Amino acid sequence: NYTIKDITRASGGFAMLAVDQREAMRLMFAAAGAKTPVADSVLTDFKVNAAKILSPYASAVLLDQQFCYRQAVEQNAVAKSCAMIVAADDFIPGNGIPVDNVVLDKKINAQAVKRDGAKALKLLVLWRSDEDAQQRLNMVKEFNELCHSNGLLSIIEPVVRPPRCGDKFDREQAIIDAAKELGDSGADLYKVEMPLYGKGARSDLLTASQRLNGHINMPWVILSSGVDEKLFPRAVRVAMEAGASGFLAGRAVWSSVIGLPDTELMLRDVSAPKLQRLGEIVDEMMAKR
Amino acid sequence: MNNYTIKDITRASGGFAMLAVDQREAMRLMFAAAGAKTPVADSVLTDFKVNAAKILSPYASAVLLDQQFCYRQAVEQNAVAKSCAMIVAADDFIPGNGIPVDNVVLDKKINAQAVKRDGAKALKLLVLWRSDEDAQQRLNMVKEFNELCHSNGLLSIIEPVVRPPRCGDKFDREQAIIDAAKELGDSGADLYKVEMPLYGKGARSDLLTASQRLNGHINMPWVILSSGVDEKLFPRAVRVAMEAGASGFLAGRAVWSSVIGLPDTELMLRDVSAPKLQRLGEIVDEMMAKR
Amino acid sequence: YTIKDITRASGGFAMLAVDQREAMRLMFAAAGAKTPVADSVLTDFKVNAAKILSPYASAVLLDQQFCYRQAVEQNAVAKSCAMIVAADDFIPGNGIPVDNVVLDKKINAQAVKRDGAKALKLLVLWRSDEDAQQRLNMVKEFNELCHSNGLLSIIEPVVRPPRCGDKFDREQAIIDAAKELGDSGADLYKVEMPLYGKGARSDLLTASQRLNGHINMPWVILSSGVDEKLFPRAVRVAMEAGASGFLAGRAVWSSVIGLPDTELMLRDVSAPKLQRLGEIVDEMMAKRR
Amino acid sequence: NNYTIKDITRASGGFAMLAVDQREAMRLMFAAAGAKTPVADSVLTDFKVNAAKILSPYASAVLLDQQFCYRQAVEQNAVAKSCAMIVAADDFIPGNGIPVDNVVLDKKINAQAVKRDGAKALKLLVLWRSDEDAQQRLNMVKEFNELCHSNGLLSIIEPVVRPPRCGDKFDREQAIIDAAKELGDSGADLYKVEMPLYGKGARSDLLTASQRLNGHINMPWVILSSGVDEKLFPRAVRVAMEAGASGFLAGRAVWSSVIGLPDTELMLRDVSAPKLQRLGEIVDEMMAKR
Repeated sequence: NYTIKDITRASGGFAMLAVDQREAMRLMFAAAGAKTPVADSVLTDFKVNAAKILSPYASAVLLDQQFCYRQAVEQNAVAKSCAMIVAADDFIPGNGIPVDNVVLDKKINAQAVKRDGAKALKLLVLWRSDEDAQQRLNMVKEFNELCHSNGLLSIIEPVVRPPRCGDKFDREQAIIDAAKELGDSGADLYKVEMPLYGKGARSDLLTASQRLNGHINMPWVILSSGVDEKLFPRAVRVAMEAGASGFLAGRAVWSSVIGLPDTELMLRDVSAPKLQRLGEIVDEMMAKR
Repeated sequence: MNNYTIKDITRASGGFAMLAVDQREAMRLMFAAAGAKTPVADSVLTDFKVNAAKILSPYASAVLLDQQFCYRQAVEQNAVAKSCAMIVAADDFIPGNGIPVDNVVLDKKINAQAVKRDGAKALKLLVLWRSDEDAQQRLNMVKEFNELCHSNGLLSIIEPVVRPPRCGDKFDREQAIIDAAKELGDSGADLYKVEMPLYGKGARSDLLTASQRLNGHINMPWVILSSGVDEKLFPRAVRVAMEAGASGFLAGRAVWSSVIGLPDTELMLRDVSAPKLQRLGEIVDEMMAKR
Repeated sequence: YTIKDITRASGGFAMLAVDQREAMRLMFAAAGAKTPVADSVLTDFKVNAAKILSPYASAVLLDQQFCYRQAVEQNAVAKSCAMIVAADDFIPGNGIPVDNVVLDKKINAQAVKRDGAKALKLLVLWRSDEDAQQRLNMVKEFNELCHSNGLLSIIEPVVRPPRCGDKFDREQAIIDAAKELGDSGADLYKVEMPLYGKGARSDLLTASQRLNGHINMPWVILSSGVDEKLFPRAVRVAMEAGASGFLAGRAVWSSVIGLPDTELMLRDVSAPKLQRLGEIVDEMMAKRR
Repeated sequence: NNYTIKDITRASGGFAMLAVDQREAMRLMFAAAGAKTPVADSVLTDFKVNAAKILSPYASAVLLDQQFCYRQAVEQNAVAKSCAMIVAADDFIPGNGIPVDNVVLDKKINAQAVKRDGAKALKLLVLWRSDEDAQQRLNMVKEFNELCHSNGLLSIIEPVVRPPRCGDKFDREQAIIDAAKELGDSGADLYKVEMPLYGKGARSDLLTASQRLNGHINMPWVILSSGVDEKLFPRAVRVAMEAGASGFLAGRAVWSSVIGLPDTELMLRDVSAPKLQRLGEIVDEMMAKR
C-alpha cells in the first residue's frame, strides 16, 4: 500500500513533473516549427530526455504508456528519488481538439504498471455544467477502486470546459463547481487549474485560491496549463498560502524548449532551473506550517 | 401572390452579386475583437447592419438580413435599394463548445408570409456538415426548408459549412466540402452557397482544378461565400469559381469586416467597403459575358 | 507649364506614386519575395502598376533608377495621365535607405520634357537640428531646374528625428517644415498627413486646418504612415482643410506586394482604391466655389 | 592604485557579471511592457536597486549607472559584499530616433569617489561604425584606460557595431571581427562583446564564429546578452567559453522578462535569479575544463 509520503519531498510538499501530454504535445512540436508530420519517436525522445534530466528535481513524474512509460523504465531515465505516476486516462479527440472526451483507459494493467515501479495513477476528468455529475462521480469511483485495490494512489484532475450546448461559461465559477462536486470524492490527491490563470493582483489571487481550498477535502496541487511560466512560481506560493501542498506541472517547466536546438542542453539550462526553483518554493511554504 | 425566380436576385447579366449582413453573435465577437466597448449592445449590431444595407445595397443584386438584429429596421427605414432583393435568414444558431454556431436548426419562429409581405424574395439556411453526423437529418431539414420557401413563392438558399467530426481527429476540410456537395448538391434548393476551396490561396491553376471538382457535384446554380478567404484574394476566388461554373458570390466579411471598429462607420462603408463590392459585381458581369 | 496639366478636369490632384527605390525592395523582402530581390522584380511591378493604375490617375511619379525609361518605351502611361519624374538622389545611412537626399545631378530635364513629362519631384528631409538655409537653397536650385525647363516643381518635405537629441514632436515638425518651405515658390507641396490620419475626425480637421494656414501653394497628402483604410478619410479631411488632393503609392498598391497574379491583384485590389480616392477628390472639389 | 581581474571574477576565475546600467533604453522597455507613461525616473531606480539587492548575491560583479542607481545602491547597501561594483563611465547621446546614437567618456564621473565607495572597475560603451575614424575610438579607449588605471580601477570596454553613417554596406558579423581587430589589444582589462550570430543556429557554426572572434581578442573577454534570446544565452556562454571567452556580463537575458509583471521583488527572485544562478554554474563548469 503506497501512501502520499511516496510522492512528496522530505518536507511533505508535492514538487511533481508532468510529461504525459499526448496529441497535445505533438501539436506543440508542430506549432514550434518541427518538420510535419511529427513522428511518435520525437515525442518519446523528448519525454524520456525530460524524465532523465528533470526527474532528479521532482518528487514524482507523470508518464503516459502511449509514448514514454515503457521507454523511461527500460532506459532507467527516472531518478530513484522520483516516484512514477502513470496516466490512466484515454483521451478521445473531437470538435477539432485532441481531448474532447476522456474515459478510464481499460488497457492500463494496474498490477503490471505497479510491478514496473508505479506508485500512483492519474485521471483527467472533463467538467461541463450541462453534463451529468453522477457519470463523473461514477468514473472517479471506478478509478479510485482500480488504484486502491492495487495499493496505488489515485490522482484526479478536473478540467473545466464550456457547456456542450449554450454560451454561459464562467471559468472561475466552473472551477469552484467542479471542486464542490469532486473535492470529497475519495481520491488521494486533487490536481486543479489555477484560478484567474495566475494573473492580476496577488491579493485577488489569494482570495480566489482560499475560496477553492474551502471546497477541496483532500491534499491538492496546481497544474500549470493556462499559467504563464513566469507567473507559475507566484501561483504555487499563493495556492500553498491558501492550503495547496504543491504542484504537478509540465508546460511551465519544459514548454519553452520545444523546437529549440540541442534539446538535452536546453532541458538542463532552461527547464531544470525553473523546476528547481518551484521545488525550493514548495519547501519554503511547507516550512511555514 | 408573387412567385419569385432566380432573375429577381441576380444582376441584369444573370450573375449573383449578393451582400451578407446576417451574422449574429459572430458579428458581436468581431466588434469585441476590434476594440468596441464591452459588453457590445444589440444597437451597435443593428446600426452597423442597417448602415451596411443603406450604403452597400445599391451595389448588390440581393442582401441577406437577419430578423434578430436588422430585417424589420432595414424595411422600416427604406435602407434597401429597390434594385437589391431581400433575403431573410431562416436559421436558428445554437451556441456550444465555446463557439456561437455549434448547431443550427430551421427557425420555427420565422413567419414566411409576414417576411414576404415586408418584401423578402428568398430565405437562407446554414447547414453544418460533419462526417459523423447523420446525412438523413441534414436532408430532412433542407426538405422542410425548401417546402417553407416554395409553398410561399420564396427562393431557397442553402449554405453547407464543414466542421470537424464530433468524435475523432480525421478532418480533411477540402474533402469535407466535396462530401457535403455530393450529399446536398441536388437537394432541390434554388441556390447552393459554398465555402471556397483552399481558402482561395495558392496557384490559380490548383484553385481552378479544386473549383471544377466542386462544380461537378453541384446540380443547381452556386455562389461562393467569403468566410476564410482573405479580402484581397476574394476577387480572384470569384473569377476562378465562376470559370469553374459558379454564378457569383454572396459575401459579407470580404466586403465589410475590415471597417468594424474604425471611426466614422458610414464614411468607411462608402470609401473602403463599397469599392470592394463594386469591383466584385464588375467581375461577375465580366465572367457572365464570357458565357 | 501649368498645374492644370497634372490635375483631373475638376482641378483636383489624384496622383499615383511608384518611384520608391530601395524602400520598395525592402517591402518585397518583408512580403516573402525570394532574396536577394532582383532589380527586374521592382521594374516589372512599377511598369505593371503604371500600366494598370495610370488610367485612374491625373499624374504618375516615376523614378529613373527602375522604371522611367521602361514605362516610356512600353507606353505604360495612359495618355490621360501626366508623367512626374523624381529628381532626388537617395543616400542610405544609419541602417535606412533614405538617410539623406540631394538633387540628382544626372537628371536631364530637357530630355524628360521631350518625352512629355510635366513635372519633377524632390524629397526634402526636415530635421530640427539641420540648417534651414541649406534646405531652402536646395529647393531654390530645384525650382530653377524645373521652371527654366517649363516643368512644374513638386517638393515633398518629410520630417525625421534630429541628428542629436531625443526632442522629436512629429506634429510640430510638420508645421515647422511648412512654415519654412510652404512659401518657397514650388508649384505643389506634398505633405505627410497630420496624426497619421488616426483618431476623431474633428481633431484631424483642426490639425489639417493648422497645416493649411502655413502652406501658400496648392498642397496634396502622401500616404506613407497612413493605414490604407484611413487614407480615404485623410484625403476628405485634408481637402476640407484646404488641400487639393493626393499623391499616393502605399495606400494604393502596398497590400498586393508578394500576392500571386500581380496584374490581377493590381486590377482587382489596387485599382478600386485609386478609383475611390479620385471620386473623393472630385466630390470635395465640387463643394468648392 | 593596484588593480586585479580577480576582484570581479568567481573563485574559478570565470566572470559571472550582472548589468543593470541601461538608461533611456530601460525606460523604453518599461513603456513597451505596458507601464503607465510617462515612466518616472523612480520606476527605473526602484527596479535597478531591487535587481541589485536580489541578484547581486549570484554575481561576481554588478554594473551600475550614476544616472539612476549607483548612489541609491550604495546608500541602501543593495550590493552583496561578494559582488564587486562596476560603474558605467559612458555618456549616451540620443539621435536619429534612438537613445544611444553617440557615446563619449562621462566627464562627470569622479573615479576617486567611486573607488572610495569600493567600486573595482569602470565600463565604456564604444559604438563602432565602418565609416567613423578608428583613431578617435582608440584615443577614447586610451583616455578611458588611463582614467581607470591611474585610479587603481579595471577598464572594461564594450565595442558595439552599428550600421555606417553613410552607405548601406553593413555586415554585422564582419563588423564584430573588424571592431576586435581594432580594439582587441587596446590595453583594457576586459573586452565585453556581442555574441556572433545572435547565439542562433547550429552549435558547430556558433563555435567556429566564436573561435574566429577569440583569435582577435588579446585580453580576457565576456559576452553580453543584447540580441540573444534569453533561452539561447546559456548555450551562447558555453560556446563562447569553449572558444576562449571567460564568461558573461548580462542584463536582458537575466531580468528583461520580469519588466511590467506584478510583484517585482518576487519575480526577480523566482524568474530572474534562477537564470543568473544557472549562468554562473555554466561559467564554473567551463572554467573547470581549462
